[PDB]
This record gives sequence, structure tokens and C-alpha cells, in this order.
Amino acid sequence: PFTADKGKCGLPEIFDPPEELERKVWELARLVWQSSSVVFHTGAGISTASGIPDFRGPHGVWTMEERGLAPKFDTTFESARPTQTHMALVQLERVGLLRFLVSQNVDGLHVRSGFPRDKLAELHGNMFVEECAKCKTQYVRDTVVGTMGLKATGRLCTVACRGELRDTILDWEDSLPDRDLALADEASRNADLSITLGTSLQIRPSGNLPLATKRRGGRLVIVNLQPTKHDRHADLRIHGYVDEVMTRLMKHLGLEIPAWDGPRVLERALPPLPRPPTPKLE
Ligand SMILES: Nc1ncnc2c1ncn2[C@@H]1O[C@H](COP(=O)(O)OP(=O)(O)OC[C@H]2O[C@H](O)[C@H](O)[C@@H]2O)[C@@H](O)[C@H]1O
Ligand SMILES: Oc1ccc2ccccc2c1-c1nc2ccccc2n2cccc12
Ligand SMILES: [Zn+2]
Repeated sequence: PFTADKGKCGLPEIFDPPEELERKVWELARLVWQSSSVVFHTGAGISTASGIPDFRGPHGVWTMEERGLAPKFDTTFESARPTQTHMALVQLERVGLLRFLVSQNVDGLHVRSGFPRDKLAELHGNMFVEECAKCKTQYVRDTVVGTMGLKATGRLCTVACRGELRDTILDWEDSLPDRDLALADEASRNADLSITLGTSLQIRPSGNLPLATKRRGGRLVIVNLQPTKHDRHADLRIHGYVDEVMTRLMKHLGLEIPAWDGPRVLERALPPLPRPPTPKLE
């Protein structure tokens, strides 16, 4: 709990220089174009450009704690805006290029960005979500739910039930949600491309799921400023800021990154929108 293993923290950052970075994002476009089933895995580094520190970055929560310093937030969770990366994931799902979204983040931003909850697994919980112990109904709130560790929040279930409502923030000892894990695992297994964004992949089983894509010939892309636990298994590793990678990628793919209306919850994925025709890849 206090000696929970926080892994390797504050490893040096890598910057692919510009021409190498262009070449690798073109190759990622290539693989997106060639794949039948793309699953994206996200961690805390997709939210740093919205003011939320990561865990193991140079100024991450655990990194800073190791040296005696505090992490720094430049927003609240309620006032955080989804990044260019978050919104690029919203679009890729709408046009049928993303089959499933696995996230370790609890920051609420994927849900708030409008991303459909039935294509999303929130492996570590979501701080805006509470869950009824009795019927299992979830409530996506507009403010962070006061507690962590699957505790009672003090509110009751309003289903047509009075069950105790609890947070969904897993503690060190707490097993992952079975639904979310089972769907992330299925998705990961059947995917032919897994792309990891802003995770150092050190937590298991979250960080292992991208490797499942390797099983039957799947390709694995890792996008991260630091080294990650599975770098050697990656077919491509792109060392850059994820917003810069994603914006380049979308431009190659011929897609706009859509506008954020403010916080919205979408339960179920809408019907898929038209998307550009695919280039010839010789
Ligand atoms: N803007 C950026 N662009 C690219 N990479 C980034 C950026 N900012 C940060 N990174 C990289 O982002 C990576 C973020 O890695 P970690 O900080 O381990 O977060 P996790 O999501 O995998 O943490 C897993 C869980 O562990 C915790 O205990 C909680 O339970 C978490 O749910 C770093 O390697 C950064 O270099
Ligand atoms: O619990 C969350 C939840 C979400 C986050 C998002 C970004 C960065 C840190 C956190 C944290 C984190 N967790 C802590 C757990 C135990 C002790 C201190 C923690 N901590 C301090 C600041 C942020 C956090
Ligand atoms: Zn209930």
C-alpha cells in the first residue's frame, strides 16, 4: 500500500528527430490503412497536455514522490479539456477506423470527450463514475466522485433500488473490472494492430494487453516519450509528443479533429460516418 511497487520512474525521454518522426507517422498511417481491426491503448501521457500530470514521467506523481516533491496540476479534473489526441480518437471511432479503446486513465476525459462507452474499457475506473453495489448501474457525474478504493460515496441508487453507490477507483489490491477486462482482452486478441499512446506499459494485466495482438500475426505500435516495458516487441516505436503524432496522422488520413462541445456522455456508438478512400499501398 505504502510499499506498493510503483515500477521504473523518471526514465529519460527520447525525441525522434523531425524527418525520422515524419517517416514513422507515415508508416503508422500505412498500418492503419492496412488493418481490419485497430485497438488503441491509452495511459496518462495522453492527458499531460491538458494539465494533468502522468505517473512515471519526469514530473509524474510517483517520480516526484521518489525525489520528495509534489506533482503539479494546471487544471482540475472538472475543468480539464480533452486533448487533440482525445478528440482524434473520437473521430477515428466515428469513421470506423478504431474498433476498441482500452484506457488505464481514471481522469474521465474519454467519456467526457463524447467517446462511446460501449467501445471503451476503463480498466482502472473513472473518477466521475459511481456504481450501485446492488444492481451494478453506473452514473456518470459532472463532478468527481469524492472517494477512492471502491468505497461508499454517500449517495443511493435511483433505479425504478436504494443500493449504496460506490466509486470505481481501484486500489493497489483491487482486481480489474471483469467486464472491461474481458472486452479489452477480446479486442486485443482479435485486433491486427494495437497502437499504445502515453503509457509506459508497466502495469499488468493492463500493459500486457497490447502483446496479445502479437499472437496471430498482429502488429504493435508504441507512441511514447519514454521507453516502455514492451519496446522490444513493438514493430514501430514513435518517440514524440502524442498530440503532434496524432495530428500528423489524422492529416495523412484525411480526417478533421472535431470540436469538443463541452462534457457529454455517449452510451452507445452512433452509426459510422463516411471516411476518405484508402491509398494504394504497393
Ligand atoms: N505528451 C506526451 N506525448 C507522449 N508521451 C507522453 C506525453 N506525456 C507523457 N508521456 C509519456 O507517457 C507515459 C505515461 O506512463 P505512466 O506515467 O506510467 O502512466 P500509465 O498510464 O502507463 O500508468 C499505468 C497506471 O499506473 C499508475 O499506478 C496508475 O494506476 C495508472 O493507471 C510516460 O512513459 C511518459 O513518458
Ligand atoms: O488517484 C489519482 C487519480 C488520478 C490521477 C491522475 C493524474 C495524476 C495522478 C492521479 C492520482 C494520484 N493518486 C495517488 C494515490 C496515492 C497517493 C497520492 C496520489 N496522488 C497525488 C496526486 C495525484 C495522485
Ligand atoms: Zn441499484
